Amino acid sequence: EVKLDETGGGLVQPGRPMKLSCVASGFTFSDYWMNWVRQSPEKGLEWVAQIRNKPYNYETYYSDSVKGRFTISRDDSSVYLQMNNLRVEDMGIYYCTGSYYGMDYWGQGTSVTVSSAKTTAPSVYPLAPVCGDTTGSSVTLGCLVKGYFPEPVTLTWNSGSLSSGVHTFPAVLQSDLYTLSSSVTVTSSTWPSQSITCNVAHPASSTKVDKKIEPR
Amino acid sequence: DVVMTQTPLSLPVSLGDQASISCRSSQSLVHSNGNTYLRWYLQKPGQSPKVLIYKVSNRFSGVPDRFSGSGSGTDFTLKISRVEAEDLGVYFCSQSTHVPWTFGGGTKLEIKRADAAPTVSIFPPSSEQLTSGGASVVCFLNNFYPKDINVKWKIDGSERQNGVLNSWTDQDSKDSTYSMSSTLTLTKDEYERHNSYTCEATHKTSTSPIVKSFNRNEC
Ligand SMILES: O=C(O)c1ccccc1-c1c2ccc(=O)cc-2oc2cc(O)ccc12
Repeated sequence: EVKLDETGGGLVQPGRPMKLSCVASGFTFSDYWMNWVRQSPEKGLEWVAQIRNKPYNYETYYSDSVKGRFTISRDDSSVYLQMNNLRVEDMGIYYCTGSYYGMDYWGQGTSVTVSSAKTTAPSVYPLAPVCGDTTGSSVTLGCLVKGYFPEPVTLTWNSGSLSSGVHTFPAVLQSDLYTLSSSVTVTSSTWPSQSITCNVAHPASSTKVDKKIEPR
Repeated sequence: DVVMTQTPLSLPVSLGDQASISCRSSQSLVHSNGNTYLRWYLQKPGQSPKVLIYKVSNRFSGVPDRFSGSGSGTDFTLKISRVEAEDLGVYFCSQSTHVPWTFGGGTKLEIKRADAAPTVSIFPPSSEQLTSGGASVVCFLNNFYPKDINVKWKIDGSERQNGVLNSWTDQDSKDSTYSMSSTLTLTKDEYERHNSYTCEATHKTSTSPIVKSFNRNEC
């Protein structure tokens, strides 16, 4: 019944700071060491900072990389991390951990996005099979969602009726803006005999686009 | 900075199989106090790491008995006796004997299946995009196994680095295959100065590259 629930994440323009709050809710906060760990876009788990207790004279430890910019603190209940001078390299998921006699409890995590970019609507393009040539039994169609910001787009195929044979690739940050793509594999019976439409939403810029895949 | 090296990085298994993962420390994990602070974590997708094992061989409350940890000094082993679906993820070892606390790179547990070559599709820029002064050439490499694959962009037979965006799916639930997206972005000017555009994929499934190409003039 140990509970950690961090808060305080979002976008941050580099050079600028942010303050992360974790309220440890189901133990003797005083007896535990508190920590800040982050996970980078890849396979990179990173220990950031540590705040000990009374017995250990509330010592504080920090990873090389945040030393002089972040401050862990406790409210004997809660722990805070003041992130100052935010660079891009500090972008990742941030988790709060409660440590005690070898064991460790982790919260949910909070995402911290560091980017200069502002809200930008995506450009959606239809990807039809090759410059009027060779394709079609079973044809593969695609949809390209280029340069949007921030974080969340939704892509559907035929308003979500067509679910099988579709692949949706995770968005990747191409120098300050995201790009997403999706493929759908149908049969030559189906296309272009039928209608194949890519449906895209970018709530943050209020966009809702519907793009039909037409033989190129 | 104690180095936690984790082996292997990927471990294909079948459900019901036994799996073992190793971890090595650079320095001894033995604390003056006598404790060995080595932990094992499992991270299922979309969730945070949960500890399975702490202080080498203590299984946390509520963790199935199919998980066990062993080792001493700088050699540690994690053991799953009967792999179940809910066991698939990424396993990390971590030491907390020395500051800073440190972690190993991860070991992914994934389903084993027969090798399958990628189905490659190439897509010239859409009219809508050229109209904007950009030209994105896309290549999908779908349903292949194992995951390891290399993709090369060639323009008029010369290799192109710069402007390539790659994206990968996660092991498919249905068939256990991986998919990948490679997009090369050029200016419309560039796209109009060259003719031959090729996507070449190197995969264990074949000795020679898998090539997919188009000629702009023939568009
Ligand atoms: O292991 C302890 O004696 C201990 C007890 C309560 C709180 C913290 C620790 C603790 C450590 C105490 C002293 C020390 O020198 C090293 C400690 O390392 C720890 C590592 C943990 O993962 C988790 C906890 C510790």
